[PDB]
Amino acid sequence: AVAKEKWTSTAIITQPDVGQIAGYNNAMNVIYGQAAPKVSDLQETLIGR
Amino acid sequence: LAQYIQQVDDKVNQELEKDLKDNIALGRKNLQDSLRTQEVVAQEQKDL
Repeated sequence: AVAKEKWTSTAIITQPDVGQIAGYNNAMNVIYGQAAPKVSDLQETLIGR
Repeated sequence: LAQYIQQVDDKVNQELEKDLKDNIALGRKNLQDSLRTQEVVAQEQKDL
């Protein structure tokens, strides 16, 4: 009757879709040209950040 | 079980037709722009 209780929530997140960051990926293909990172490498950075 | 397989399959299939429509309608915007900046270059050559 004095002990406070503890409820646990849970969400599961994942690296964004290839079409969600297609505006941001086109920004990195214009300013960098041929040395731009791949879109499968721009997803491990945005979930690394 | 055959309902819960089709339940996840109708969640993935609707999270990809929604994803492709946000990639095509944005992919034809970075091409309608890239035909406008490639046409002003083609008039800097014409003005020369």
